[PDB]
Amino acid sequence: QATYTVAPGDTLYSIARRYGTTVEELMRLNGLESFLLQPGQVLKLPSRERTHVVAPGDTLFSLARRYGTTVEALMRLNGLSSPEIKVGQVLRLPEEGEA
Ligand SMILES: CC(=O)N[C@@H]1[C@@H](O)[C@H](O[C@@H]2O[C@H](CO)[C@@H](O[C@@H]3O[C@H](CO)[C@@H](O[C@@H]4O[C@H](CO)[C@@H](O[C@@H]5O[C@H](CO)[C@@H](O[C@@H]6O[C@H](CO)[C@@H](O)[C@H](O)[C@H]6NC(C)=O)[C@H](O)[C@H]5NC(C)=O)[C@H](O)[C@H]4NC(C)=O)[C@H](O)[C@H]3NC(C)=O)[C@H](O)[C@H]2NC(C)=O)[C@@H](CO)O[C@@H]1O
Ligand SMILES: CC(=O)N[C@@H]1[C@@H](O)[C@H](O[C@@H]2O[C@H](CO)[C@@H](O[C@@H]3O[C@H](CO)[C@@H](O[C@@H]4O[C@H](CO)[C@@H](O[C@@H]5O[C@H](CO)[C@@H](O[C@@H]6O[C@H](CO)[C@@H](O)[C@H](O)[C@H]6NC(C)=O)[C@H](O)[C@H]5NC(C)=O)[C@H](O)[C@H]4NC(C)=O)[C@H](O)[C@H]3NC(C)=O)[C@H](O)[C@H]2NC(C)=O)[C@@H](CO)O[C@H]1O
Repeated sequence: QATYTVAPGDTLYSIARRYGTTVEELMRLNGLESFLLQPGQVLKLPSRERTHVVAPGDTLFSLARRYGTTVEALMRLNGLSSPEIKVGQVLRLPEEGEA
């Protein structure tokens, strides 16, 4: 069970984007009803997601932001020959140490 300790200025959103998860998942996992956090608060983190099925409207930029990584990592991991992507494509996502 990975955790993250809240620092001044952190929000559920900024933490979610850094770790490649969502506000709703952080709240579900930690039983939160409020966006109010205090420095020192320990938050349980979800496991890294392993794959994403590409949907209409997705782009490598947007998926890099969603999963806390980079276009470059997503391209390398999936052997992509250009920065464009296809509906239905299954993209492998980075592990914690390589995002
Ligand atoms: C490089 C580039 O340009 N990239 C862009 C992408 O960035 C862009 O994606 C969009 O990006 C937007 C900007 O990041 C984003 O908008 C933001 O959305 C989030 C989520 O809805 C908003 O988050 C809320 O922010 C408020 C403050 O504005 C937070 O309130 C603060 O909460 C803290 C923590 O609890 C609290 O601090 C505590 O305060 C008490 C005293 O009251 C103190 O005792 C405690 O010690 C203290 N705690 C700590 C830990 O410090 C603080 O008081 C309040 N503040 C106030 C004033 O009350 C909310 O908690 C927070 N919500 C959540 C759920 O986290 C944020 O405000 C939005 N910013 C803006 C500018 O709108 C977009 O959502 C995002 N969109 C997408 C689709 O991703 C994309 C797309 O355009 O384009 C490029 O890629
Ligand atoms: C038709 C159409 O599609 N139009 C498009 C249009 O929507 C697009 O414009 C964009 O719209 C979106 C969605 O509206 C905008 O995104 C929103 O942005 C705002 C501002 O950043 C966010 O507002 C914050 O919302 C949070 C909740 O999510 C608020 O937090 C809550 O605050 C209340 C009030 O204090 C708290 O209630 C109090 O709670 C205490 C207990 O703590 C209780 O004792 C009190 O009684 C209680 N008080 C009351 C009065 O009830 C409450 O607890 C707290 N919630 C939590 C969980 O802690 C926060 O205060 C809001 N911030 C501000 C500031 O007001 C909003 O979340 C966000 N929504 C989304 C979905 O992101 C977006 O900004 C906007 N963009 C632009 C450019 O305009 C446009 C363009 O995209 O396109 C059109 O087509």
